[PDB]
Order: sequence, then structure tokens, then C-alpha cells
Amino acid sequence: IGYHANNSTEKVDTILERNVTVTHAKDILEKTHNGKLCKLNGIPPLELGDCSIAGWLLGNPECDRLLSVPEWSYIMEKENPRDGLCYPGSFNDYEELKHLLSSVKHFEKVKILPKDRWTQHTTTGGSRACAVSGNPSFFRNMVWLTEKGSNYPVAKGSYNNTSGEQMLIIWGVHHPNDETEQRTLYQNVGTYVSVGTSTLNKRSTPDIATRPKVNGLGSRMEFSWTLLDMWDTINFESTGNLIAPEYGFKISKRGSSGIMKTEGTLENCETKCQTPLGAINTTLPFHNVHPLTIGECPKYVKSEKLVLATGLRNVPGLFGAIAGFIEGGWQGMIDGWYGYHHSNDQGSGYAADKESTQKAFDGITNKVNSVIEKMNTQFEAVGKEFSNLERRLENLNKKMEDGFLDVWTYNAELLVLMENERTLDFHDSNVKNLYDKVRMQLRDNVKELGNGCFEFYHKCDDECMNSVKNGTYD
Amino acid sequence: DQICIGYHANNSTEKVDTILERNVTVTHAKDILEKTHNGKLCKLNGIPPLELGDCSIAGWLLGNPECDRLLSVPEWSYIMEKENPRDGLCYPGSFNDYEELKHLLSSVKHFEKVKILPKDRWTQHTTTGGSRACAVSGNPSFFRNMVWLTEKGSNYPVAKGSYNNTSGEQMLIIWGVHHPNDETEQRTLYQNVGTYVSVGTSTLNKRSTPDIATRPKVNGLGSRMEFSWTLLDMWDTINFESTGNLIAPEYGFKISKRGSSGIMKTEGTLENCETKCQTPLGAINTTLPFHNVHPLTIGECPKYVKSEKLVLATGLRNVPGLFGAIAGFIEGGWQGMIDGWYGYHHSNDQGSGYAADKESTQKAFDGITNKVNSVIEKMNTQFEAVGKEFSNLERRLENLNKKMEDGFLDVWTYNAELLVLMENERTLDFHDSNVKNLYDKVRMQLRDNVKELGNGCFEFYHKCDDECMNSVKNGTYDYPKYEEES
Amino acid sequence: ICIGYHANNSTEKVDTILERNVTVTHAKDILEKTHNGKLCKLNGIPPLELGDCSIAGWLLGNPECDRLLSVPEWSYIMEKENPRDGLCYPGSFNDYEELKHLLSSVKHFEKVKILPKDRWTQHTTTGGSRACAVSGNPSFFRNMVWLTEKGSNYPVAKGSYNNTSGEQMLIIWGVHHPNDETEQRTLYQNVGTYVSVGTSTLNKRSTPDIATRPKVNGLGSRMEFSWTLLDMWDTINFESTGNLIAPEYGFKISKRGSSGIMKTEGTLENCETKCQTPLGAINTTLPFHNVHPLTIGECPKYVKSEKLVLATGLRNVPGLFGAIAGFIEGGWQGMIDGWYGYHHSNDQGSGYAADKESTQKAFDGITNKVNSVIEKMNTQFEAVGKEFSNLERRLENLNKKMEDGFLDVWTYNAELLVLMENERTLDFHDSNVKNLYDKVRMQLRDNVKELGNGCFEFYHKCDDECM
Repeated sequence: IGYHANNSTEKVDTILERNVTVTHAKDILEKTHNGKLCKLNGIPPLELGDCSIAGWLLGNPECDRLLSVPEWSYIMEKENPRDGLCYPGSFNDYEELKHLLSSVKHFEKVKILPKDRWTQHTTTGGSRACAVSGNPSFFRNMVWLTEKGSNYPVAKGSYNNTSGEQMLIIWGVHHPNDETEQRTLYQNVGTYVSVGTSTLNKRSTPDIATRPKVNGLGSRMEFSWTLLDMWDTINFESTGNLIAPEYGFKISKRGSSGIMKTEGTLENCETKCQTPLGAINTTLPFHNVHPLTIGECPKYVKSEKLVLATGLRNVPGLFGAIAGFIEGGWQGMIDGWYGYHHSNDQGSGYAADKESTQKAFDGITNKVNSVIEKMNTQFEAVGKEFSNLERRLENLNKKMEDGFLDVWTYNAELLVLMENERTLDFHDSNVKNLYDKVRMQLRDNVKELGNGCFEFYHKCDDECMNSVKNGTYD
Repeated sequence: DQICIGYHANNSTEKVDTILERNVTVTHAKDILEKTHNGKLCKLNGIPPLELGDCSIAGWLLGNPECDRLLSVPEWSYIMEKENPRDGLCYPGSFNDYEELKHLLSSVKHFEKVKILPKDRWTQHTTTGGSRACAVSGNPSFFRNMVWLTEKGSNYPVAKGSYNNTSGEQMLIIWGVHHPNDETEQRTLYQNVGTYVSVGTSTLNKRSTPDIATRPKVNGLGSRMEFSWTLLDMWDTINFESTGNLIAPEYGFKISKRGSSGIMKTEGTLENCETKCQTPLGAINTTLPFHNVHPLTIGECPKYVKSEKLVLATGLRNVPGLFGAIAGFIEGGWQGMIDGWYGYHHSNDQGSGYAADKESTQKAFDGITNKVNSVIEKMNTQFEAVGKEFSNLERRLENLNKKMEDGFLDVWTYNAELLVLMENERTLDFHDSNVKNLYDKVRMQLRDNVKELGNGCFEFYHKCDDECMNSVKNGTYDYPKYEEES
Repeated sequence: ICIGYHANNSTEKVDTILERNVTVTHAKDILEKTHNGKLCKLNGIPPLELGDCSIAGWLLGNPECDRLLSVPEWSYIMEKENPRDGLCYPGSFNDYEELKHLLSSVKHFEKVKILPKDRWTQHTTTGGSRACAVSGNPSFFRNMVWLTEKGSNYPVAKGSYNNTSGEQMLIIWGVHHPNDETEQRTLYQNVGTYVSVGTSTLNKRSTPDIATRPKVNGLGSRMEFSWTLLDMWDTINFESTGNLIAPEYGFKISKRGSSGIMKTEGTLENCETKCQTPLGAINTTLPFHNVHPLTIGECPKYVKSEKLVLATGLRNVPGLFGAIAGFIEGGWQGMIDGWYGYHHSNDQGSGYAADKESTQKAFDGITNKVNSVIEKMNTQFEAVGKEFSNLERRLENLNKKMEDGFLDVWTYNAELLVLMENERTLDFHDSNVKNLYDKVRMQLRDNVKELGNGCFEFYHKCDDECM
């Protein structure tokens, strides 16, 4: 009676030993990507290229050559894009807006307050900070309302959202550098910008103050945004300083996702799980490619290897058989894990025991499937956006992401160490029972050598052997 | 004459899973997953929930007239609110830090409405302002708890009102600012045009100005009322001052908490049962470590888990393993044995029978009882609310909460599933070992005086009466005899 | 010759999954529960000791905070729960909690004068108040300037500063909210005033909120402070027609790594640690601790356990494999060379001789088990104790629910890991003995009578050479 051995050099670790050589193994740690940024469940990412979401939505001219898909599953944005607010300013609840737009089932720009209908006001206001070909220009999607021939009548504009979808609408307030600038632009001095819906009520006043120049400008534009419900109306009214929308964005979501910081470009592959380094195609329970994934991914883990033993100890244990009283394995056996040798005056040979091998194999298959398929895997974004005044909130997020990282790493490491010493012991027991099963038949008619062999007292031809390996014999 | 070592079997069809096998039939099992509720919404630790019925918390606190018929308890342990109540801000508006206020009120040790700035004392101002958006019987009315200060006969003198909190408890006080639809409305209501509303305490400093703008009509109104709130400490004073547009409180709410809880979205009503753990589907009464009833629980509950079954094997493999005994060289089990898990058969010229081995059965039973108790009682279970409130501009914060709740869900589910799979293969193996040792314990006594058949039976060479058997099952036995030999 | 196992005077108890209060020959506690009682340096760098002050009081320069130490560098902040000296002049501080997090850990911190008090000619500059009194006399936040009318005139106040210090600079300013319109005038002449602050990033125009309030420290007025980080080479511009409480100083700040604040009454003591708690410092390699939840540094997983004892030796007898406390009824106190071994009775003498090879292997295995449980534990720098405002009760609870969530995960897992690993360990020893017995039996065979107690009685004579 003996056990299998081969040319393998695959090493695993158990709870009691390490660097233990086994005959076969399974790695349950995915660590390879494809290097490519891909579609996610068949739907592409929004490719911003060199733009920020602000620049894109406002219509920074340097963002004219963007692709713009009707639908996307996540957003590729560079870390520190180049083209954002060409006209220096700020964007209120910018991060909230990014989350909103992270994943969109349908997205269509539509004209809601046409530039031309602003008669009684100058409409061509631009600036060289938004220059296209030396010439002054402006956010393609916004209108800079300024005095007309020395007069700025109350500006009123409204829009009933009849597009049949929620609509994202953005507006701005211009903050002059000094009182003089305020006048040459708007005539009036104590101005206001007023925005209303069923939900939104807001009246801003310009904050005229002295500031350092950004892109050569001391003035600023502060943008705000809102979701106009279906069949609801938005009302703009202003005595000056209103930067009005010309367009709105029909938006229907969906499921919500996240933004991926990367320099690379979309490549036309598929994936259910994307990382900033490349896409992951795996059934394995854990990965260590990169923490900031998007999609349905394995548990990220701080391990370098998680190798599960599946075969037995390779010898060229709890039950004292394998590498025990049966000193070594048989390379000559290839039909299975456990089996017989048998020496006869009709010839020698190695014959695997198909029934106990098959059972052991079913068990190990079940173990590996348990460790792999009990793992619940849902869609997550991981990489989140936080402002400069949200350092506590950002850290709460980190402490949380790190918290799970440690839980999964420790558990996966130990699950593998514990399950490996069980597996080797399992093989040991399988052999010990095969030996005992044969011993309990032969009894007296054989001398138990002690090396796992039985020397027959009587002659045992090829017909007699088969009975022993069968369970027949007598 | 012969004696046989064996193990219990029964009519059971209960199946469990191990790490190596599945759908394995065992003689007894324990389900450690609670999945039944009582369908009722109950008191929580003896204290009722606040039943809002068709109202929102805003509607309730402000005194929306459609909320007149609410119960109002002095004390509650959580709040039942519908998803999308019907009666909130009858006069269209907003409520600042509304969600924070809901959390504050989620659980309250004592709650009493008290009159702090009596409506009548506002002489020099009109006080009867109402609106048909808050209509009670066609007629115009208003939030029962608030006062709409308006011009009196073409005059709106500065309005001053203060209150020293002498109630001996923190007091929740709410006020509002009215945002007219146009400048004309502003005048016919308040005369003055550049108005303000000013509120102060030792802690709060706020001056609002009305935002007069054009808006779509909600409940037929283009105007809006924006409410704010604060906690007035004990022995501290609140000062209101305004040249117009103040919607002043008439009442305040004595509030003493407590512990903080949460709000439950449901359509159902309180039913007068008890529970330590409430779900939107019904209450849970269990000692089990895990449940799968519903994620949004309130109280002290089992770990919610995405499993369908978590069955722990306690008995042995039902046969009608690591140690090669059970369903091994002892091919099957004995249905005829009912005194225990392991035991003897024995064939005598005085009769046959089955006799369980009380000492090894009792030990095995104590071990399995300890295993099950370990898995169950090591589970730490504290009071939590789970269901949280987030505003429209708090989608990131809400998602952080979800990612967190989902994070633990996966941890517990994976661990519970595997803990059960691992512990089950140990249990079956444990029984196997128990039998193997009982067999070996008998073999090592008899030695020569018996032929080891190989099926777990021993055929005696000498005769072994009922007195001889007892010695073998005792551990006595010996042996001088001998015969045979002969 | 016999086969048996070790026993000793030990009374150390462990629990397994099947039994409890089981006595073993040796054990290892993997739960750290001792501190040194001292508050210490953290990785060689001291904490900022605020003593009786709040961070506001410190930064603004509340006079009652004059005698503070002030280090150029610190790894965390000691602040009392409810300090005594904060805003002596009643008010508020905007995004205060965010500011505390910013300052929790600082690589370099230097106060520098950016808008000298003297250069405010055309304005009165000596404004004080008895709420900030130093020796009866009125005083004011040492780091701030109270700009007031000069002889009945308050010209537009302009002051700017280009950040040339070569480091980000934390700058703080305030707006004074008078009690009534009259106070506004006797302080600033003008009535419709504003305070305006600008940088490349910050744009803000505040107006004073004149209203009636209860007195705090005898004052109905209030000062509302705000703050900003002025980037390197960027400029900040102040402009105001009144009510501006201007900075005289700014704080060069370079961080670092970010940490947290520790609420405590104690004082720094000049010890070292990698892990500090409010009760004392922890020096351990153990995977879990139960000293205190609010730690700072690199600490073991906090856990709700009272004991986590790992069995390492075998069952102490004065199992799965039926040997230990089985057919070999008890252990030998007379054996001291190892865990398993032989007795042997000879006509040349008796004795106990441990089996060095199987003992050494078992010992290597158990050493590996204990090392696995301990060294697989990933331990990173965390702060745990966080600051939340009165209007952040939801956010604070999200943090608690999270901290409690992991506490339960680790506690349950550590408890069960120990229970499961202990029944494996005892069984491991059992198997080791069973195999040593079988290894000897399979040699002797016929030449000996197997007694059944783990001994073999030789048929032939077996001298010391035969043994």
C-alpha cells in the first residue's frame, strides 16, 4: 500500500509547517490584469481625457473635442486635469455632483434658455482666460449677461422641464474684483441672482473683493447646480451678475458608480471588474492587483500568495501513514492518489485504487468550491471623492477600507493555513484507511511487514490480487 | 457467541453540508439561522414606538392640522414613519438639518410640549395669519404650533420675544422665515421691505433675510417657509427679534434623551407585543447567532446574513470518514439502538439485544452541546438602529454607510457559511473517532479469546454469558479462559 | 519498555470547542491587557500638550494659554475633555473639527508674524475686553487684532500677505457680532459693514449679525472665527469697513501623516511607545488587546474578550486518537526532557527517556502555529478617537457603528480561532503519542506482549543496548 508522488515542486504552508512540497495545488489569489481599461458590463466609461467634470459640463472650450456617450458605467478623469474652470472660480457641492454623474443610464444635453432670447441684455461677454485662438470666448454652455448700452433691466428666464426626464441645470454668480468693474458690467450696484423650483430657493449676492490673479483674473465665478424634476419649473431672476445656463442635461440613472483616476485610454475589451492598472477576469475569491477597483471584484487583500494544497505531501501526519510507516510515494503510479503495488510470479505493477481516489478527488473539489463560491461579490466603486474641508470624512472612509482589508487578509491567510493542514491530514487518513481495509481482510494469511506491504503465505495470482483490491478475498 | 460495537441510526432525513461533502444525512441537527418573525410591530424593551401614522416629523412638530389626531407618548424607543408620508409641510418650504433632527428624536426618554411664547402676548402685531394650504374645513389655518406675525393695521414694529428655559430640561425650539413670492406680497404682509429675522442663545447666533423670488406653485403657493431649529440648554435664554417675516414658535418641546435609536419605514401599526429586536416585517424572538429576516432592524439583533440555511450537525452520520469506522469497516448503523449514539449488539445463548454505551454517548453529547454553545454564545449582540436618514446632498455619506453595512454583511456571511462547513466535517469526524475508539477499547481487552470478524464484531472462542458481556462493556473482562485454544 | 507523555505542576486552564476549563502543561496568552500607566512619546515624537486649553484658545492666543510648551513637531494632541480656556470672548469657530484633524499631527509648526499690529495706523488697535482679562485689566487674544474706529473714523481697512515662508500657512480671522446698533457705531462708526477675505482659492464676504443674546462671560456680543490654508507663494487679502478681527500671526504648517486627539487629564512622561491609550502605553507583539478602545499608533486589534489563551502543551493528566488520557491512562511527571518518550524496565535499572525527535518536531509545529496566529496580523497606524460637532450626530454614529462592527468581528473570530486551534493542538499531541506507540509496536511484533496500557513486556531479555 502506497501513495502518489511526482515531479512537482509547488510549495504550500500549513499551520504547523511551511515550505511544504505537495503533488498539486490551487492558487486562490488573482494577481493578473490585462493592462487595458475596458467597457464595464458592455457599457463604456465616460472619457474626460484632459478635462475635469466642471470643464465638461460648463463647456470650457478646451473640452470641445470630447466624445460624449449617451450612456456610461464609470468616468475616467486624470488626477489633476488641465482644463477645468478656465475662468477662475468654484463649484458648489462639486463632489456630490461627481457621484451623481459617476454612472448614467441616459445623458443628453438640451437647449433650455436660448442665448438669442436675452434681448435687452448683452450676451457676447467673453474673456481671454477662456480663449479659443487668441480671441476671448467663454464656457460654451453658459451665457454671460451684461449691461446693454448702459442698461441692465431685471433678467427673467424660466423653463418647464418637459423633456420627460430629470434635468441637471447649472448656473453661476460672477464676483467682480472692484466696485468699478461691477458697474461697467452691470450698471447697478446692489444686485442679486435668484433661482427657484418646487424644491430650490436661493438668492445670491455678489461678493466683490480683492484677490490674487488666477489665469490673470482677480474676479471669480461661483457655480451651483440642481436637479429639476420632471414637469417642474426653474425660475431665474437677476439685477446683475447672473451667469445663466443655455443648456440643461437630461439625466436618467441607474445605479451609481465612481470615478477612476488614470492617464490611459479606453481600449475595447470587456470586463466585470476594472482597476487603474487593467481589467480583471477571474473566479478567484481574492486579488491583490489594486485597491481602487470598479465593478464586481474579489476581496482585495494584502497577501502575496494564497496557495491551497489539493494534492498530498510529495515524498520521494496525524494518521502516521504518508511519510510515516509508508516511508515514501510511488512515482510509478499515475492512475490516482492511492493504490497498490503487488508482487506476483506473473509480473509486477502499480494499480491505483479508483474508488478511494475518486472519493478523495470529489472531497477536495468540494473544499475548493466551498472556499471560492461562498464568496459574495457585489458592485462597488471603492475610490471616493472628498473636498479639502472633508479630511475627517475622507479618513473615516480610509479607516473603513483599511478595516476590511485587515479582516479579509487575516482570515484568508488563516483559512488557507488551516484548510491546508486539514487537506494533507485528509490524504493521510485516506491512505491509512486503505491500508487498514486491506489488513482487516488478509489477517493470518499474510505477514505484515510494517512498511505498508503484505507478504503472502500462500500464492496469490492475478485473480487473487483483484479480490484483495476489490474487497472480495477469503 | 459474539459481541458487536456499533452506532445509532434513526428515521431522520435532516441534511447538512460539510467542507468535503454535501447533502449529508445526520441523526440530529441544530439550525443556527433565525428566519421567523411574528409579523407584528411591537414595543421595544417595554417602551412603545412613536406612531406618526400619515405624518412626517416636520408636520408633527410644526403642528400641521392634518396631524391633530396623533397619539403622542411621553416616551418612545423608535419612530414609525411611512415612506413618503402625506402630511408634512402643508405650507411649502424646507427644514434645515432635518435629518439631524430626526436622529435626535429617534429615541426619547421624556418629551413634553410646553408653551413658551404665548400667541396672545404679540400685541402690536397681527397673529391670525393662516392659509388655505393648511386648511381645516375649507377655512384657512396654519401650523398649530407656530405663529405667523404680520403687519397690524399698516404697521410692523420690531418684534421681540425671549424665553428663559426654566423647564429643567433641554428644550427643542423651532422657528421659520417666510419667503414671499414678490416685493408686493412682502409689503401687504410686513409693510417694511429690508427685513430680517434674528435668533440668539449662548450658542446660536443667526440673522436670516427673506429670499424674495419667483417659484412654481406647490399646494398653490409660490411662497415658502424655511424652518430652523435649536436645542436650548437648561437655564439658557433664546431671543427672537425681527422687522418682518418671522414665523415664531408658540411652543417648545422639553426633551430628555437617553440613548438614540432610529426611524422605521412601515405602513403597519403598533400591536402590543414585546420584543428586543424589531424588523419592518415583524419582531424577532431568538437566541440564535444569525438571522435573514430583514436588514433594517432596530434593537439587539443577530448578525444579519445572506444565507438561506445554516444547519449545524450535532448527531452522527445516518447510515442504515477520517477514522474509517462509521460507514467504513462498520458498514451501517443500527435503527434498533435508541439509548444513545454508540453501543453494542452482542449475541448470546441467553438472547440478543442492543445496548448503548452510556459513558461515551454522554461524553460525545456533552462535547457537541459545548460546540453548539460556543458558536452561539460567543456572539456579541448590541443595540443598533441600522436604518439611517440622509439628505439629497448627502449621497456620498449615504453610500459610505451602505458600503459599510454591505462590508460587514459579506464578512459575516462568508464566515458563518464556512464556520458551519468546517465545524460540520469536524463533528462527523468526531463521531467517527468516538466509534473507532470504542471498538479499539473492546478489541484491546479480548485479544486472543476472540476472532476479529472485520465488520466490527467479535466472535467469542469461549462462551460469554450475560455476566461476561457486562464485563466487556464495563471495561472489566479477563481473560484467563482459555479455552480456547481448546 | 513503555510509552507515555509529559505532566507537570501546571494549573493553567484553556478552553476548546468541545470542552472547557481544560488543564494543559503549557500555554500562551495572545491577549495583551497591560499598559504602563504613562502617556508617552509616539515613535520618538512628543504629543502637543494643551493642558487646560482648547485648540481654539491656543491658536487665537487666549491669554490664559500663555504658559504652553509649543513644540515644533508632534505626533498627537493631548486635550482635556471640556478644557477651561477656549474662546474667552464668546463666539464660535467655523469647521472647528476639521481644523483639529488638520493639526492632530504636524511635521513642522512655526508661528510667524504676517500682519504686524503697528502697521494698522488710521485704526485703533488696542481694543480689549475684561472677558480676556490678564490681571484685572482688559486684554485680548494675543494673536489677534481688534480693529476699531480711530477718533470717530473707520477708513476701509486693507491688509494682505504673500506667503513667502516656503510652507503652507494656516491663517485665522474673525468677525465681531455686536449686541445692538449703538455698540456697532461706538466701535466702528459705519453701520452697513463687511469683512472680506480672498486668496486663489478662498472667496468670502461676511456681514455682522447684530442681535440680542444672553450673556456669556458677561458679553452679549460674539466673535465668529474662520480659517484657511494659504498655499505657498499665494496671497491673502483682507478688506473691511468694520468688524474685522484680523490676524497678526500665521502658522507655518507642514504635514505629514495626520493622527488624532487624545482626551486625558494626565501629562507627558518621557517614555517611548508605538501605541498609546488614554490609560497608558502598550508594548506588545500580541495580536489582540483589551486595554482601551481609543488608541493612537500601531496597535493590536481591540477585542471584547477577557482572556484568549492558546494551548501549546498537552493535556495535563495526573481524545481523537485515544492515546493521551486514553489507553495510556496518565502522564509521567518523572519525564522532563520532552513531551513524549519511554520508560523501560530493565535488570540493569529503570528510567525515563524522552524521545528527542518527535518532541522536537511537535515543538516546531506548535511554534509555527503560534507564530501564524500572531504574525499574520496586519497592524497599521490609526487614531480611533474622532471629533464630531453637535450637528454631526449621524456622522458620529456612523463612526461608532463602524468601530463596533469591527469590534464584534475581531472578538468573535479571535474567540473561535482560539477554541478551534486549541482542540486541534490537544488532538495533535494525542496523534503524536499514538504514532510513537504504533511506531514501536510495529517493530517488536511477536517478541512482546502488548499489555494494553502502552507498555510492552519483552519475551526475551532486553539490555540497555537493546532498548
